[PDB]
Amino acid sequence: KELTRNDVFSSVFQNLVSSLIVDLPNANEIVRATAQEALRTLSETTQVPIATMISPCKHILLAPIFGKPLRALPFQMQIGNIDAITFCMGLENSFLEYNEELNRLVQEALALKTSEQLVRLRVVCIQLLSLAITKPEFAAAQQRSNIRVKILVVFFKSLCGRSIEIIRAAHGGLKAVIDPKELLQNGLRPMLMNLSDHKKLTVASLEALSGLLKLKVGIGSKLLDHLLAWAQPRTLQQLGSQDLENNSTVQIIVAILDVFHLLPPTAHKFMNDLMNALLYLENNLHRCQYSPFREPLAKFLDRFPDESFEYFFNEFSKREI
Repeated sequence: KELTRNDVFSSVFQNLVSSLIVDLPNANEIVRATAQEALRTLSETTQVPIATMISPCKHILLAPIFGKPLRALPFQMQIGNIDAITFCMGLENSFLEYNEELNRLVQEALALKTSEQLVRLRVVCIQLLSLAITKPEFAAAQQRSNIRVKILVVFFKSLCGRSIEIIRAAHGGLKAVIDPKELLQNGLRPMLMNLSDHKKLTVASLEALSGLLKLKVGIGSKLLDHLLAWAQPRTLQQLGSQDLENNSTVQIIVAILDVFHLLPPTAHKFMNDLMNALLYLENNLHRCQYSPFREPLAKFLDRFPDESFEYFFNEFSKREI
């Protein structure tokens, strides 16, 4: 608590800071998190910035952080190194331009239970790229290298992927970088082609569609057509006794209803038809009190409350609605 000055911060305190820094890129996640938290609390208890404390002895981390390419290093050490990149860059100022080599390295690594480790590496890569392009200090440096368009197209390609977690990571990165129309249309063209397919849309596809629409009203009608195609023939009659919590078709159609939460802000064309379809699903499913389909409609009604309110008010006479 009583440490006062940088010269006092030197010698043994500098040794402690060096120990924390060398322990930062360690493979073990718990060790890395503990080191980060300890560094933050040690900096705050001495009333000096973290970057000021770590700048004098940054070379001990510098020696293995960039000299050894990630490809040669083992996978866990790669995760530790990239997390160290993210944490060190997350401070005020350091590594003005020399991390762009690792930027190309991570781009080429991303372009192509070990599967869980690969997923973790990919999501950390998404986070690293989003943070790197977010801060204007490195954007000003990278403007002439035209890397930002590469970052955007790689983010779009990842958002075209199948794993839901990397979809969420890419959506978060895109949200961060919002605060390119031709590139956006080019990237959404495969999404439009995928949405054109009927009865061939997975839950990850619907989640990606929702993420893209979070950024064209006929898409809603097409989703209604897919809903109807999934809905009539045999599903409701079979699911009368079968549980609805863990049937794949049920999750798919729940996603179909859910992606109607973030439709364009204008008044929805077939809201009447949407709720008639909901009544269809509820009645021929032979369920009266509760149905899982209600909560996808809850937020949809909340976002557009007025017209729904009157449309149910004029239907007050009948009990079912």
